[PDB]
Amino acid sequence: SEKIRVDIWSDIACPWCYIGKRRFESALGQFPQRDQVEVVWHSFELDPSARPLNPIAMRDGLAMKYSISPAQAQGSLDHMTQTAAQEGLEYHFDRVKLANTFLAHQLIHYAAEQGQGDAMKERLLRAYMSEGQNVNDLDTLQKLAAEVGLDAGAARAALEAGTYAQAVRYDEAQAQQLGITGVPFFVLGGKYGVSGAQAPETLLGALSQVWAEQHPAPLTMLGQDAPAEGC
Repeated sequence: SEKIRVDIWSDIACPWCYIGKRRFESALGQFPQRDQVEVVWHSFELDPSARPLNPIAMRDGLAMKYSISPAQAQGSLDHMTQTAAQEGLEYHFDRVKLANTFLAHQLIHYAAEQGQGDAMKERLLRAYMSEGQNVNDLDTLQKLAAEVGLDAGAARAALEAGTYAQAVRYDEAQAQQLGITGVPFFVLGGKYGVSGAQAPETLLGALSQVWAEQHPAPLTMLGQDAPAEGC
């Protein structure tokens, strides 16, 4: 259709996803046919059974998850912080609120129907990673929606009603069916997979490949046209 679809699975709570988003955006900016690219965000939860708000420090949450020392958990946080800084991202992990992200993914689904999925995903990533906001908190979500330019009242109502809950679950089931067990995860043209926060060069190469495959060089035609059948 001369369009390239890029489906990206991601969690708001995953620091590699925000890094991955920037790296993809860098690829996209270098891609000549970038206007033909359609980006769709899909919901993914690192921990769908996470309590509404877990009060512990992100470092301790990480140390528990990966069974490591606090010093090593910190080293890991520091690595992600340094890496993010290279993408123009200023993380503040010391302020992170370890919230269940189900309602936040629902908001992105709401936003997407208004054509603002990416701006909503972006806002929520910054709120979580940099601004110490609780993305499980309805007032907070309502505020973030407003800042994205959405109908704040209607967004809140959609959230309170659970309108997009089942769509989020379907996104997550679709990831499982695809063998997607980690994020960020990129799907291009519904055909190619790219796992993790890959370099811009890798993602640019993927876009180019798919574009090239969907635009073979014209054939040189030989002879007359003989009996054939079309649609």
